[PDB]
Amino acid sequence: QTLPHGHMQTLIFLDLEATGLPSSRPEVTELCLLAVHRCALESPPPPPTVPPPPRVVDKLSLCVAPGKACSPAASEITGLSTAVLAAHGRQCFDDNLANLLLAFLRRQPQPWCLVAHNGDRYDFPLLQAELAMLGLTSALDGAFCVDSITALKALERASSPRKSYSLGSIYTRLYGQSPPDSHTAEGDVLALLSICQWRPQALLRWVDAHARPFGTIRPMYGVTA
Amino acid sequence: QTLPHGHMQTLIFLDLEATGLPSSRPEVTELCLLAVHRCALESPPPPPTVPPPPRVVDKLSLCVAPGKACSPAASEITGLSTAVLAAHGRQCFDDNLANLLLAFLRRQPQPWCLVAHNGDRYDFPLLQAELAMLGLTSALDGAFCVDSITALKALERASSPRKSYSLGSIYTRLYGQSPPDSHTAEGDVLALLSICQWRPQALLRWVDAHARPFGTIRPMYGVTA
Repeated sequence: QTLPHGHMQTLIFLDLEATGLPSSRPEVTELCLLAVHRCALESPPPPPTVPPPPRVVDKLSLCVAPGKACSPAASEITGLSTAVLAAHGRQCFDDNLANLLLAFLRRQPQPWCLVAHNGDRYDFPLLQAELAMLGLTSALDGAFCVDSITALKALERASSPRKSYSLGSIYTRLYGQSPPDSHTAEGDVLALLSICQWRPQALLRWVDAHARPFGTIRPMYGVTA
Repeated sequence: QTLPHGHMQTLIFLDLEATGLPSSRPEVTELCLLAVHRCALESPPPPPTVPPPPRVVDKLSLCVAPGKACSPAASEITGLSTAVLAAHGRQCFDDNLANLLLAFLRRQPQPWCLVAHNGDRYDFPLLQAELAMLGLTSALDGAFCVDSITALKALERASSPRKSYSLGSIYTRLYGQSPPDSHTAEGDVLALLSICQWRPQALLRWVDAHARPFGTIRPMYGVTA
């Protein structure tokens, strides 16, 4: 099927930062969602330069207090530590946060498609795990999702030694400069948006064909329901 | 009283963009909230350069479909028009949006203080008016608010022909460069944050003394309750 779930109407670019690797039972420290209606990517289009983001976007960036320490590597990479987060009064991943995320999604036309780089192995199962610990094991079931590593592999294969498909590797290969020297969830989402604007119509075709119901993502840890 | 309502814990920088001037019964087209815990401004500190934003911030930026046309001047300034907003599937100012705003505020330690440039004459009464049309005439009553025009007038008077206190005028006077060439609610909030970081401890003293309960803001139009 070219449209198993119809055309995705809104792409919600997502990044989660957390306390450590999956084997550590990590907890979210920061999240960013950037919602872009598909029409911002419905465009007919020398080495390219970074495109500007669409004018009409919705953005949500939040810091979150985990119930455990960040690993030294995580704090090095993200600039967040549990003491830093506590000094700023950050709250845990709770029911109010889940309601905020859903209310943000409800501002967007459906179908919704979350887009995250390495989402299938990290961001999506982690988000499912945090919701599972709250017993909100179906809260995001209305959403679809795709992993942009898989997408960009497909787009680059159709477009043309093995390449890396890390976010930074793709961005620098496409645009000849490194993504803005930022270490935030928002920075990662903005860089992902830029890579998704490289071949935007081809991206939308791939997304429509591969969109996966979020309820089929198994949680990284915690209960399934 | 130096602390009529205690120390404000979180400053939520706010900008609203809308369809026209107050005399036109305007409706919101875009909003941005940027929440910064006060500790990011509790710092002892040649011509200065623009300071970087704090690492730990929460951000929400949303576009909104008004129930009427934008004025030509408004669309010129903001890049938004009702057709553009409709093409991106934007939703009106509704109950879900009000709930989203409140859930965002509930991520922040209280007391909350909204900070908006010209807020007393524009952003605060307009936000009250939109909530009033939904019958949510006390939804934000827990918040306090201050107008940064009044604040910066006070700070510059203590620090040193008449000056303009428009956002751009203050920013260029303090930092010797114009605020990033952006025409978005988020851009205005980021520029306001930068000006509030000029004399941050003095700003916090002024804010604590002048914080005003949001429920005392009369709506620009609509019912009072």
